Amino acid sequence: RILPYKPPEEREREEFYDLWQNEEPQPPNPMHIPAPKLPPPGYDLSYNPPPEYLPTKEEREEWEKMDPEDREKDYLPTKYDSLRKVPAWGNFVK
Amino acid sequence: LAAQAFKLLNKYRPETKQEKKERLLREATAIKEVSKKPYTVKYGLNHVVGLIENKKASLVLIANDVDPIELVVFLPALCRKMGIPYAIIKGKARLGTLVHKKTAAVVAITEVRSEDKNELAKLISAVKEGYLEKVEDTRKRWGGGIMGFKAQKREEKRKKSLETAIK
Amino acid sequence: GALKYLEELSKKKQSDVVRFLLRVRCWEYRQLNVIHRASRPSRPDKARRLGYKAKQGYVIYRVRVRRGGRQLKYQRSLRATA
Amino acid sequence: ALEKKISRALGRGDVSNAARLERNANLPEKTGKPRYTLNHIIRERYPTFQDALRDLDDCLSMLFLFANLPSTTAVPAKMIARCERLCHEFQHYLIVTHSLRKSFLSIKGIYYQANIQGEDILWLVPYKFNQRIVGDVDFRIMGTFVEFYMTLLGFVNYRLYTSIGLKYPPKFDQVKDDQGAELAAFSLEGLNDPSQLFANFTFFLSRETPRQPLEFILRAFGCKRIGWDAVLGEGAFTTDESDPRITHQIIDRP
Amino acid sequence: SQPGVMYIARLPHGFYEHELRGYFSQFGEITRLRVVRNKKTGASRHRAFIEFADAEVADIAARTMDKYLLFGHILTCKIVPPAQVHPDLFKGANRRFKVVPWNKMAGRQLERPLSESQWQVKVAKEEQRRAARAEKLKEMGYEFEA
Amino acid sequence: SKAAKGAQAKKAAQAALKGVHSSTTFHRPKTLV
Amino acid sequence: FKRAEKYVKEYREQEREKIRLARIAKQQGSFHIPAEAKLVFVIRIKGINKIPPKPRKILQLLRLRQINNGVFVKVTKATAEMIKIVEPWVAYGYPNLKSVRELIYKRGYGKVNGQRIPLTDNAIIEENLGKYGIICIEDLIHEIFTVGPNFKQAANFLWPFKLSNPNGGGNREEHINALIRAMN
RNA sequence: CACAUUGCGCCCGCCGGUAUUCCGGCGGGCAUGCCUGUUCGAGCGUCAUUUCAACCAUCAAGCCCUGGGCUUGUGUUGGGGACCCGCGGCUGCUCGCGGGCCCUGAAAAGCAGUGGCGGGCUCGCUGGCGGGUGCCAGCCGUAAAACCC
Repeated sequence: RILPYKPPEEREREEFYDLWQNEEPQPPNPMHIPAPKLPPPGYDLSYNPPPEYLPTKEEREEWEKMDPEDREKDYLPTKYDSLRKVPAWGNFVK
Repeated sequence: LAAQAFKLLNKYRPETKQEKKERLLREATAIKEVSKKPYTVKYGLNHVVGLIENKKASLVLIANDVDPIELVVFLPALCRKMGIPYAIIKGKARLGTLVHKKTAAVVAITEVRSEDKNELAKLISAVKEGYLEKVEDTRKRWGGGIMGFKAQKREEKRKKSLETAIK
Repeated sequence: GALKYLEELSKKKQSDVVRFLLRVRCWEYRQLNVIHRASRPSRPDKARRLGYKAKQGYVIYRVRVRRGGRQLKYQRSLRATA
Repeated sequence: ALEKKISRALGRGDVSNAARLERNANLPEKTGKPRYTLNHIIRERYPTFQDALRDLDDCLSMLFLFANLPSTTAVPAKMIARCERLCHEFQHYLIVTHSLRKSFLSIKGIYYQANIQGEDILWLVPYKFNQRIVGDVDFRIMGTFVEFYMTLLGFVNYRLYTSIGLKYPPKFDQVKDDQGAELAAFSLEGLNDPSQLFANFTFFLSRETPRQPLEFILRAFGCKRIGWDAVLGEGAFTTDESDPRITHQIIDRP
Repeated sequence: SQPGVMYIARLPHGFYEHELRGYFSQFGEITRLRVVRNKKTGASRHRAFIEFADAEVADIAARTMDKYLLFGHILTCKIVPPAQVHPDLFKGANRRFKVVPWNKMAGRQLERPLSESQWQVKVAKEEQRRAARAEKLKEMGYEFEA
Repeated sequence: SKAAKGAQAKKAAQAALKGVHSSTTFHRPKTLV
Repeated sequence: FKRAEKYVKEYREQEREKIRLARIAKQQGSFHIPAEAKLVFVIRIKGINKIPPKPRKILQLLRLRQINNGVFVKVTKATAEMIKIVEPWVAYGYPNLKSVRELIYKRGYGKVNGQRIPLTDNAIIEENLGKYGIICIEDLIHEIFTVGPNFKQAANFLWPFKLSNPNGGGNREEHINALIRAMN
């Protein structure tokens, strides 16, 4: 009727399925507004871009000086010589 | 002295309902397939009063906030007449958590294991000299009368009014 | 055997300990309602000899009754009206 | 109400009862799994497996970020370890089924585009560096999303692995993982362009190259002979550079 | 400015000078302190004497720690009456009691060489204490030829 | 001076014996329903 | 305020500490280990409030000032006797490749100009050591794991790792790695 | 809820109509007093909270005449007793060093003495040099060294 004794060491040593098993189509409700997808990255973002996207030194030094959340884009395109010469993005977690 | 008393009493804590069931189960499983006398902090008001009257309790700890105070009002006099060292603890909840309960009005030690008979005797010499000698001076006299500034002015206003003509 | 000590203490109602306690509790009961519930009995020796147990189903209630008379005398006691 | 009972057990000195009640509270710090069972919520949120694939974009970008992220009090170290696990089992599905299509290098990170069952999935993995968490960042909001995404990708991986035929979860090994195998620590057991681009090809990686992007991409597109130097990991081809059988070496060195 | 002398007995091991000064400096200002020791081995005899700056802070400190359990030691601190304070009570106050290896030091004055004149008179001292031992054992009933 | 030394001795007395530890209208709290 | 038992207790540990350092200095510093140099990772933990000057000076040299703080050192004759002096205050053991790779990558910081910066660029590693042959972040791992001619310059370049407090997770071999995994 | 008028609230769900919002209907619910329990709380009601724990070698190393033995691993509370000794000094009495016997709760009421090395502090002389010091939580034994840097 009851299980016998087990030592706490043996108890500590002792201690998946498909969600869509019954999968049916459902009409989408008109109230559901899906979140829009982010745009795919462009030629600007590449570490070795075509050289027509590189801003000048005057444009770059003005961009760093002028305050955040007022820029059209959160980055300036940059060219790097090698993969190891590519910094980590400072606002990746942000 | 409170912390030193609970250093000994925590060594002799009565077992909880969970680990008692484990010990019953362990001894049952061995039988299906020699123990010394248990030593434990004694609790229970009618139990401790019987132990004090029979001169078995070596040390008695009484709570100081029993809501009907009559339940413990005789215990310091009973321990003194019987010769048992006693101490009034601060908190029936702290005594209540030493045993696995909510409150406990009184807690006693009868016998301890051989390892700490010296530490029980040092605690007895600590309590009966570091607590009982100070209260020997003030336990026969009345307490209270902690009149403050406002009560002293109000008594002076009272006696000022009874100086012309007591009605 | 704490309840035998409590029985003898209630015999001496005019003593210093009991008259002090009965004074400060009379004031406390007058600050409360005429009928209210007590969590525990204020006289545990008396309640236990009258048939009280600390079980689920037993409750204790406190009550005041105005003493005196109606020169007509009521044939039941004030305990009965309580 | 359960956390009040644990606090009462701790304050009263019952360290045995607090330990037993904590076992009932299935905290993520010792379990590594989400605290609450979210199986029913994901079902009403995605009634069909296609909707699970359409929203896999934000799921994978979160779980790949938290694989490289340090351990905090909202997302404990064991919960980070299961994030790194579920990214690898999804990656082993991609190399076997050859679903990886496109890839891209950006100044932000590496973008991967994969087509599973006719739906494209684009997620971003950071450069395998130290990530700064400067400023006002709330990991309690981050941990709520990871907790949802860890349960979503687990049920997604089971459906995908059973579709090809492999069992789930795939058999993993500590002492391979502790040696640094990463992708190589997992073995896939069978039952109860991308086959031609680098099929006849043998590759070697130096210390200068990103191991995790490169090994995943090359094996997705044909390569079954990849080696690297011993600091990168274990579970490779010949570690030495002097092996005549190796033909192509990826070197980024001045 | 009346100093107060306080006598602490039943000191535990490890409660000797800097901890005794540090603890009772919280109570009040301390001007002198001496812990009694031994010559043959540097070791406390479990007593101490504390001289406070004020007699009032001496009264409070003695009353508070009068019976204090401390590592299985019921402390006893009592205020020494001002008449009973000996003038030479703090002769070694605020100075380290240096442990001196007397058995080591006296053992190697034996092993250091002496002069031939010194060796002869030690020989001379040996023969009269041997003769006295011989005389006292002749009454005992024993004699030694050599 | 003397009063300042007495307060330091009294605070050391209290610590050695008891330790270091030790709008306006009232409305009924919004408890769980 | 300070209790009288705290004063007496500190004398007992210091007397035991003065004894234990005395036997270590008197006895020969020979361990039951092969003479081949290895890599150990030593984490400072909270053992005793008061530290004698000889173990205190070693924690200056090993830069193990704060509690919950770890550094890489290599096993030599001078280092092994340095570790044995500060044995109670440290938790030390043998890393694996997974622990050394993660610890640099999750919490790795650099030593530039008296300042601590996160090594978010390989260009940072260029300007600091450069001439010692290491070129990137993985070369820093290679020098530390397989100890080479520039391990001392590589180990001093990394700031001491400020590990997190675990929630419940002598010499150890692999049991340091469970401590690293819980503390990372 | 309301002399109870086929009237009017509130919570959850459903149905029919141009309906995610509108209208009507429907279904299940919403009195008071008291008991037991659950959960959420309030109180200048009371309490606790500065961690008096464990942590030498439960065997290692070197040996010898090959299997037993040997050597090293320095680790002791304080006080007292017309008691019995050995050795150092003391002209001697005696005092130090170690023993043999006895007593005492981890007991206690000045009786402080051996020369130093380094460091700290202070005083003088021309950072340096020389003196002192009831200062060392630093070492040594009569010189000095070590530590330190």
